[PDB]
Amino acid sequence: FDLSGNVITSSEYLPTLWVKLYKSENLDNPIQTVSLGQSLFFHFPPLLRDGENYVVLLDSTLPRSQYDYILPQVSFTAVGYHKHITLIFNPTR
Amino acid sequence: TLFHFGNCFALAYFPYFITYKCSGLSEYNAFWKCVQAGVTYLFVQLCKMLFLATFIGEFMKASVDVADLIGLNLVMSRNAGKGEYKIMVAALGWATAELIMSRCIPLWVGARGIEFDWKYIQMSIDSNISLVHYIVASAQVWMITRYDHTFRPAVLLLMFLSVYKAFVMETFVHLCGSWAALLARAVVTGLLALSTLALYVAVVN
Amino acid sequence: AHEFTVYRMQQYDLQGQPYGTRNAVLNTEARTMAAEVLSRRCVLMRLLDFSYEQYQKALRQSAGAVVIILPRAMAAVPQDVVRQFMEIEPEMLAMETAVPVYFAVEDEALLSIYKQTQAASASAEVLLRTATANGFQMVTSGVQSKAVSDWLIASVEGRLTGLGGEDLPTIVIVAHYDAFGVAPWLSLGADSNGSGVSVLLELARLFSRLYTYKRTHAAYNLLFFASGGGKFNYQGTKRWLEDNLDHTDSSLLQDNVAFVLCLDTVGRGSSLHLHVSKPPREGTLQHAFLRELETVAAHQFPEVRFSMVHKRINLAEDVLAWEHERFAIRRLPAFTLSHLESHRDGQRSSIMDVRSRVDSKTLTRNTRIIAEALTRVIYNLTEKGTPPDMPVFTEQMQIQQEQLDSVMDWLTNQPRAAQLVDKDSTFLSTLEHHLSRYLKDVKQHHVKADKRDPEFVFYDQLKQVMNAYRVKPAVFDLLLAVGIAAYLGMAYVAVQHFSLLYKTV
Repeated sequence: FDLSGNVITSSEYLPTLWVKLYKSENLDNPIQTVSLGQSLFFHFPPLLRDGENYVVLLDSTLPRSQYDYILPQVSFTAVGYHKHITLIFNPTR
Repeated sequence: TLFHFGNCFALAYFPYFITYKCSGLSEYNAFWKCVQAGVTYLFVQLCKMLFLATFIGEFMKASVDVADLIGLNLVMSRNAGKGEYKIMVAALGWATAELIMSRCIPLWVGARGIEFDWKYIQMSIDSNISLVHYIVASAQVWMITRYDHTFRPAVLLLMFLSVYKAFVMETFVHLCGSWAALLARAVVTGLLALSTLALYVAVVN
Repeated sequence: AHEFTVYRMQQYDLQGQPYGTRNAVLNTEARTMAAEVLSRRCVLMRLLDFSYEQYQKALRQSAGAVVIILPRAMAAVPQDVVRQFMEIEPEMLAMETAVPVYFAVEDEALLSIYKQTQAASASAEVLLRTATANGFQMVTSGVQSKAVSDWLIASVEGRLTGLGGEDLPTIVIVAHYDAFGVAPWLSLGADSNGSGVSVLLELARLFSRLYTYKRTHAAYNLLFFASGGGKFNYQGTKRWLEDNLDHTDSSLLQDNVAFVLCLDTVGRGSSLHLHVSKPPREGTLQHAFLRELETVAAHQFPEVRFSMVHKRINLAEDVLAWEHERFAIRRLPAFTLSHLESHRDGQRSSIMDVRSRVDSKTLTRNTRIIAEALTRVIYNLTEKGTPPDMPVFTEQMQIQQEQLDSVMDWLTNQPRAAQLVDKDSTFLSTLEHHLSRYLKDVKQHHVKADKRDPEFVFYDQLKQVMNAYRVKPAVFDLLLAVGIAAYLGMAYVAVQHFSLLYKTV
């Protein structure tokens, strides 16, 4: 499947982000935890394409105690050949 | 805008100098008396700040008004002489304290620069009307003193109630323009001024 | 007192000669466009009424500074005005203006101050005018621009090994991701080479997809080069081509270098033009690729008109026209692909090149055309059958439209001027990661200033904040003084008046 996908957020929030690949059937056992680090582009290692609803919950390390944010969640049932998830992350407060 | 600072200073302090020279300062050489009144005013301000810390807006305003009235009464009892002149030695000291207070320091830090807000000239106008406000306060103090008769306690209680009029007008304006608000304060202060002079012509006996 | 951010005009120097505005300090009144002195006064013009004759008059009058209030939307502006702003830009930019020029963004208070300045500038009457003379004074912050002397212009390079052998031809494709406009902080550059490098990324992905598999591992070394220092005389390419040719002896830039493609402003538009410094020699790889390209563009996609542009190398121009010129200088086969037709067009730079100006469909189609031509030429397909009346990239290799759109959006998200994209900025980091996922031997060439006859010295203080201080002339304040003096005379009378009134009772 050769997953990909950029992330839309400010630069300073990028190191405190890890995109996930939560499988649909179980959202408590991630199968991939590619950290964004300093690049606004995750390139999850190629997966197989057969249904397999997934999640792209953007799991940031930033708590609500000092900032306000909502972590995106994207489902991309794997039947195609590529993907460019474009998560937009704009926390507040 | 230093020359604007000059104009505002000319608007504010000079009427005070005029009152100083037109009230017979040489009668007592009120510099010491004015200084004592100013020290008392500073003390009253300190007391009001402490009370506000100890103790919504009406309670703080009432405490400040009570402290100012008490200080004026103490200052008045501190000196003996002409009734108009004790009126002067109290009012002039307190008014000089008010100008010297946070209505001159912003005029220094602000103004004199590049910016131009009407706030400084408005503050000078309000300070000038504060002269007559403290005149009214001194008239009330003298009325409290100078014997007791002719429904005097009722009028004194009414005048005491009318004190803190600035806070009442400020609350009304907050609920309700800046130039309009200043004008309203001016007119209410003038109404209290006329009420106090009416009381004075009633009490001369 | 508004506190807005004003972006200055370019202040770059090249080869020692300066360019753009050369001042970054202003403290004057805000006298907008009027028949007044306009000297030693900040001049405010709006993009809706920014005439070039007016600007040249402004410059000739030696104004303190020039501030332009760009419309806030910058998209609802009529397209004709957009064309005028395109036509004004190259001529506006190519000068050594010593007066700071700042460009602002529309604001409610900015509109108000502009209106008030227009009213005061354009205009018993004299004294009344003096009395109501609320003319603001604008001052900036910071110190003058200093030549940023330790800026390393970056460059991202990646290789792609062929199938087998050490003499495989090494086609090189470059695209300068940066783009400078009349305002470095506003130079997003979407339809400029930021849109050709995007196609390169997809080609990188596609060719990574092509090279990843053994059966499609063509025997052609591929050197991709997401060059920095682009519209700036292609310095990033100059330094990179120098380091791989004269400094070292290794690297593929000597092995079997075939034609060196360069992509810029190859986006919107229904016309494709392949510009060449010299005509391709018949029979060579360049000519073979050109034949494949013409066959594809005539057979696969007839909707685009295509035609070569043969511009002879000129060593008198400030910039080396296209980007393939710097490659052809070092006896290296190269040519540039672009939807544009003339290098003289000021269609590059173009801060007006918002993201909404590069059509996604055209980008996908252009990518299809180029990639299919490259695939046919690489795999010897032409002498293998495969009529150009049917494509390669139908399914399982379709050009991801979502990926192209998202990448373009991300690119436009931030300014891409070479003086603001740090050598370690998150933009560059994200680009390097994206390129690393598809290429080999990715690194980062850097050019400092050469420290001798500076090829370029970028200056700083490009995003200054400017203050709109309210002020009135001293004559107004003198009038106010007269008013208060009259009041004071009244006060002098009032003491005796009140004494008499009290006596009367």
